[PDB]
Amino acid sequence: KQRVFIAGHRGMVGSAIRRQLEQRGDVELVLRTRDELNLLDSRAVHDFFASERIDQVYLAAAKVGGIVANNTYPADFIYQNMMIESNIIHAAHQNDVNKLLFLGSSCIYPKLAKQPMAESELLQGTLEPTNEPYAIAKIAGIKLCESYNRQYGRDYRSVMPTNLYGPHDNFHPSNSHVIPALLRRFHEATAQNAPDVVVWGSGTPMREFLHVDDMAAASIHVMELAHEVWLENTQPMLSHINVGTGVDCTIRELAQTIAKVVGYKGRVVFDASKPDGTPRKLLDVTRLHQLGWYHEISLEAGLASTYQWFLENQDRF
Amino acid sequence: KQRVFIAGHRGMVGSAIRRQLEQRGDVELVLRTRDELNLLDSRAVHDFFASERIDQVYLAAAKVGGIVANNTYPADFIYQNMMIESNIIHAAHQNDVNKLLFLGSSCIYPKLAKQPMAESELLQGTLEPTNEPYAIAKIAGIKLCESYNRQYGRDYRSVMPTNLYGPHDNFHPSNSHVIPALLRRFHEATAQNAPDVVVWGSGTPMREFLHVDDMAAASIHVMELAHEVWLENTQPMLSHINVGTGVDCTIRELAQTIAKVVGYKGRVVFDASKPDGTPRKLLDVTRLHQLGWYHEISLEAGLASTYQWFLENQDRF
Repeated sequence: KQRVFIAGHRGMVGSAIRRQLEQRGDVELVLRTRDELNLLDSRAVHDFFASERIDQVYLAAAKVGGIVANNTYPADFIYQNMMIESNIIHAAHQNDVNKLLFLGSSCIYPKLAKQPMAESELLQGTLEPTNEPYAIAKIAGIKLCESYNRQYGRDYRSVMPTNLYGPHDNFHPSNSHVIPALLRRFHEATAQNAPDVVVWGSGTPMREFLHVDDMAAASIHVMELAHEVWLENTQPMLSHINVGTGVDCTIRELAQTIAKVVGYKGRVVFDASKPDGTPRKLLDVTRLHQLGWYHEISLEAGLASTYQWFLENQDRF
Repeated sequence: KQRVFIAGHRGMVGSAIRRQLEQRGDVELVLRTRDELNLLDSRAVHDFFASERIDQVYLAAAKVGGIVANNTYPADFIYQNMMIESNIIHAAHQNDVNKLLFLGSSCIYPKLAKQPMAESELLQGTLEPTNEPYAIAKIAGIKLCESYNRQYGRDYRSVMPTNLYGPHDNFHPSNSHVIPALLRRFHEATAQNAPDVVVWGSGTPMREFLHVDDMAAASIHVMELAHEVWLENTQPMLSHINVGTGVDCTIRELAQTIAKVVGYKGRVVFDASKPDGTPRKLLDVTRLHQLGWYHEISLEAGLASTYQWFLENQDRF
């Protein structure tokens, strides 16, 4: 019986992975809360790996946030993510944990990358200023994995998800991510019977979204693949795997779909006097598809279930 | 009286900085050996900064090595450099040390960068595979500095040196750096009266070299510049300063000059059946020159004094 440690099991991705592994008896979960185990503490992390008998590690713990948070606390974002990555990855190796899955982010890609973005786009150009500190920490996480694989013959894999959404997301008013921000605004506009909802921009830019449960499924899939199969579809120094739908849709289509899901009858208005971001941004998921994994949750379906979750948990935001 | 901590004062660059600061009484040096203070230990480093009263920090400690070492121990190179950087930079901030100088490397630049390489070439393309792990750690070091400067209003500066040489370099046979490797080979070839010395390649590629004492001088200069002057010549997210001569010379000229300095009378032969590296590689030192610093040690002069040092210390290699 495989003993699995999911670091950061209370976060959005961590909890999604936990939900799916809990639904099988060939796995026994070892979980620690931030209060029980301080991930920034090297000694604490090493002590934990020495005391427990871990077979696999899902490194889902991270200091994440929106546009405001990343620009307001840059030092906390780079430092904490670097320490969490280093502590877990090194302690794991020191205690013979051969399997590990590192969950990265989509922010690691160059601001002006070629679309769709293949894995080889990594480090090909300058990063988005807003995400620079966080992105550098994530890239260092991937390179730590590759370096331990090369030097010690470890099996430390990594996956880079596109924009995620789903239950346990940050629905607070402070969150800048488009899906939870719009679900919240359309909900209140519907409740207050507001004539319209104005969204900044033209609505033309294209984005890719993946439900967190599909993310968890792909993660576990990649983690459980045969080592020879994984090696065959990656390179030692270009080992990460993009996880997404490969399907893009305009912000206009997204907003309009959220309005429908929530039952909003007012008007959705795009203020084109405000600037748009990059025109298009999506991942090339060829590598993932060749590994035999395809997403199941469609946008409309994922937004409907996510909204349902928000309804039963709104007294938390 | 300024209390200065030079991390890694026994290394090549650390010791060069120490030699120059020791020659002035307006500075009091706080030094710890690797045995006295384990830089990889967070608690130890924080305890040190809490107990001592540091005003400035020269972060010259690093896990460095040649071509063989970087490809053989990639995990040790990325992990150790990341921990040393994170520990010192964070402990410094936690204990109110407002001034810090981070010594990077030239390896951080893209393999196919535009020549000469300006600071803005950082993160513009893929890294040299051999140096990838070490380079990622160094870049993370620069971004930590920038992030603490942005978030906490710190004054954490950084300098990226070109190829260095001088006393306390690694003259062991295992070292791949061209200057110490060639000084050693020409010395023995001269002693053994060998008819010739064969060097791989055509001798046409161009490289830049800086004596470690000039490096130390530039470092202290940049560290001591007025904050307003430094801010005026850098950007918050592009804050590093290239340190070098801006002068390049062929490997052929370098080899030929070393032969002369050592008194070798045989023939220097370049085997063109072996591949060369990139044709040219040197730093754009415009930013440094505008800050009013210019190197003093010329190549011939620097090699002669470095050889002299090697002679008086050969019973160590």
